[PDB]
Amino acid sequence: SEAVKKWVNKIIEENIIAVFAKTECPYCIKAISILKGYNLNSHMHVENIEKNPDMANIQAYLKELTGKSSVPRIFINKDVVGGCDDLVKENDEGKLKERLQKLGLVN
Repeated sequence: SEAVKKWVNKIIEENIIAVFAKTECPYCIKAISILKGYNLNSHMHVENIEKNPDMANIQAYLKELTGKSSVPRIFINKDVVGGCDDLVKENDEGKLKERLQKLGLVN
């Protein structure tokens, strides 16, 4: 489905912070909360891929793009961050704040 790919791509391109998630997902919630802690809301979009008829195609494409089909899947300016553990590593090690500084999202 070129349509599935185009829809996912549009989500990743039109939003600097893009998070694919699902219903009742503790690590989705944690990742999203961490990102909102940097006051990124205005440039963040969260898509619930579970409430979607094409979840399997979406997940397969996210795997093609990032290496894993699990949620959360996190992109920042089209760059793959990965999952919540990846985000936590970047945050703890200073990489996340660096990313956001380069994009003018934090001072």
